[PDB]
This record gives sequence, structure tokens and C-alpha cells, in this order.
Amino acid sequence: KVFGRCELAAAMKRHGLDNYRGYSLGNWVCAAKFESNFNTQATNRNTDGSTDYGILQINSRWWCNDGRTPGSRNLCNIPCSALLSSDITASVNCAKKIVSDGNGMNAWVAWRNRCKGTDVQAWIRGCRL
Repeated sequence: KVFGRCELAAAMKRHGLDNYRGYSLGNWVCAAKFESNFNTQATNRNTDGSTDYGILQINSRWWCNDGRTPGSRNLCNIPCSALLSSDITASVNCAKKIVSDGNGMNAWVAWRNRCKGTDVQAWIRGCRL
């Protein structure tokens, strides 16, 4: 599924991401835009044998099990395929753990390259939240 910008913002605010750990809703919507362009089925294989899954591109090396990532851990205790659902619940709950893993939102490279330090409030424009 491909979320409209405000549609995703609503879904995220609904799952408690607005201001979570000090990160405004805009930060999350912006991370989502550049990590997967709001596509829940988005996937990117990495050169280290891992794969990034879903709307927030969660990595299989440490966060979910896809059965084909060497020395992989499953800290979020879920199959990576669960991160490809139209329901973002799984991704959000896993994301909540990642953002508290000692690097803030820096865990998402796209957020770091395209959202950090910017006027992220613009990603929430036009949304009746």
C-alpha cells in the first residue's frame, strides 16, 4: 500500500509517534518519505546480505528475521514479512525500539541525509490531525 502524506501522518500520530523521544511527527513522516516513499512493500537488499523492509526500511541484520541474513538477531521478535503489511503497527512498534537504541533517528540514513536539521513541520502541512 502507498499512503497519502497526511494519511500516513494520521496513522503515525495514532500509533504515538508524534514527539516520541522528542521527535516531532514531521520527522517521522519525512523519514518515511525518503526511506520508502510511503510504500509499505518497499524493500532494499544490502550488500552485506541484509535487507531493509517496509515503510521505515527496518534492517534484517538486527531487527527482524527473514531467515536469510547471516548472524542475524531478531530484537523485534517478528518476521520481516510482517513489516510489509498495509497495517504499520509492526513497523511502528519496532521503530520505537530502534529510535531508543542509542542513536536517535540517526538510525535511518535517509532521515539523517534529508530530514535532520530541516524544516520538518512542512511534512505535516494540510493535515487535519
